[PDB]
Amino acid sequence: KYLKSVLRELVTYLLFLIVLCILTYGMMSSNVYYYTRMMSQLFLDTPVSKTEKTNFKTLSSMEDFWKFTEGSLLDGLYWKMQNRSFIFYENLLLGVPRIRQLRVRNGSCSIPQDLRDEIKECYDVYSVSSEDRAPFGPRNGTAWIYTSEKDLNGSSHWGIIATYSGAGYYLDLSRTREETAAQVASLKKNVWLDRGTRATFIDFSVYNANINLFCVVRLLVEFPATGGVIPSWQFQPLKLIRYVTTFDFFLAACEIIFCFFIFYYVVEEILEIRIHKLHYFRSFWNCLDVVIVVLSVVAIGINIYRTSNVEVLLQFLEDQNTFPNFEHLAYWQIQFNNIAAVTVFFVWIKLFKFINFNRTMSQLSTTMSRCAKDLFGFAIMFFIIFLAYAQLAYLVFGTQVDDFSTFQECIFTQFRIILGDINFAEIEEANRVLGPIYFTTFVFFMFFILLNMFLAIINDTYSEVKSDLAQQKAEM
Amino acid sequence: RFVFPEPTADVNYIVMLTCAVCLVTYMVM
Ligand SMILES: *[C@@H]1O[C@H](CO)[C@@H](O)[C@H](O)[C@H]1NC(C)=O
Ligand SMILES: *[C@@H]1O[C@H](CO)[C@@H](O)[C@H](O)[C@H]1NC(C)=O
Ligand SMILES: *[C@@H]1O[C@H](CO)[C@@H](O)[C@H](O)[C@H]1NC(C)=O
Repeated sequence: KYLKSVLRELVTYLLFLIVLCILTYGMMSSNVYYYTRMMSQLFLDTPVSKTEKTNFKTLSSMEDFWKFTEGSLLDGLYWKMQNRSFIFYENLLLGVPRIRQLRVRNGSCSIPQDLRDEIKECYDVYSVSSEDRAPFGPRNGTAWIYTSEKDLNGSSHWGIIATYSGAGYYLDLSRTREETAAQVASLKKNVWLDRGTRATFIDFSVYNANINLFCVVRLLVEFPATGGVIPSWQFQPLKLIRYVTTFDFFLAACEIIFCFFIFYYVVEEILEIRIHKLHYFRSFWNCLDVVIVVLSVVAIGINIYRTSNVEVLLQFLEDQNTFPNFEHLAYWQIQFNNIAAVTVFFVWIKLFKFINFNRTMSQLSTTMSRCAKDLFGFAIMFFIIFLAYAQLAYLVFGTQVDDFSTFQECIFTQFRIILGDINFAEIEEANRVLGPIYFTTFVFFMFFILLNMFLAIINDTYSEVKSDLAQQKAEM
Repeated sequence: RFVFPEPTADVNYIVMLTCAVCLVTYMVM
């Protein structure tokens, strides 16, 4: 027969695919993009004052930060209703914002004795081993006294420069602008951001009851030890009161069905290990079902963990005059999104197993399968020279171009050169002699000498496969 | 006199490079 095995496995997979696609449509709503877009435009893309033109994403000094804090920040947080604050007359600001500072201590570094006279004090780069832990300034409140990470319920962040801690000098702002302005003015008067500060975070969250969807906001400016300011931002639209409407019940049923399907796939894949052939891993169609099963199990575990610890919401709802600590849920939401996206991609890729219904598709599948070894053999020789070029660019230009500032940036810049996106208008001034040589030689040796070998291999293999299957038919 | 310093979050590249070369020259050999 053999028709009752290749067709049952198809029908038991199409249901899995439609369930997964239903969940995917359920996650990504169209009411999410505009929410984030309006919030981002309100907070990042407005000038700090009517006179200056520097918005948040173009901070260049520590004094501009103080213009932003008492300025376009308070101008966006607190709105007068037409007491509580509704940010767009729709989004409710729940709780109070928090501002936290990370700083180091003088004498963490050593200045050489030769020039020790002119240099008085030095502050090292940020590291947990050299982090200040002593009171400073007027030791009255909680903004001048170190507090441990466990006493803030904080966690690391992995910023652009370093991986900052969760402990520091924090201060909770007020529910009304007339008090937050006074608090920030008091902070500015007695210098709170001196030369020793290394990072400064601002956190708050909103609700927008029209569509049940929270949104947590984090704003980070980090001052490196070499001077300057590096701003960063993050807006995450969570959803924590999910079971409200009928569609939510339908999605819950879909998740339960997905869990049953994953259990079925686990048992029907472990049945083909000990009952049948073992170490059959030279197939690529059974090395892909294990990936799907593992990723789905990880996603189920992550979802259970991130929905089984929601005590922060109830704790905040009991007393609604404190800072709502939603910064942990917004991390697991990101991880869940990444895992779900990768799992969906691999499930969609798995469809290639079931398209061989005629000769014109079997020929293409065989052509793809027979040239994989040759392509893998050439890809190593291609990528060795690719990485040699990347490291050469990193060492030569990697200080003054920005596009080659790190190894990953070099790799992506070279890929964009292959696409023909970037032009060498800025490479030349970085180095007069090696500017044009690198560009022209890279293009010459990676655009029509080593890039055409893939085309040659693929064309030759396709011609050979078609010739062989034609000659096979020429004996009937 | 065994100690547990762990005083830095940085990485030393000389030891890593030396070990990597001493292992690749064994694999190919
Ligand atoms: C920090 O310590 C150095 C000595 O290592 C001292 O010269 C400097 O004045 C100190 N900084 C402040 C703000 O007191
Ligand atoms: C702490 O803040 C209070 C606020 O009134 C004020 O007395 C002063 O600025 C600081 N120092 C002390 C000792 O209170
Ligand atoms: C940390 O969480 C506890 C609840 O486990 C809470 O009582 C405490 O206030 C939180 N820390 C801060 C600084 O709010």
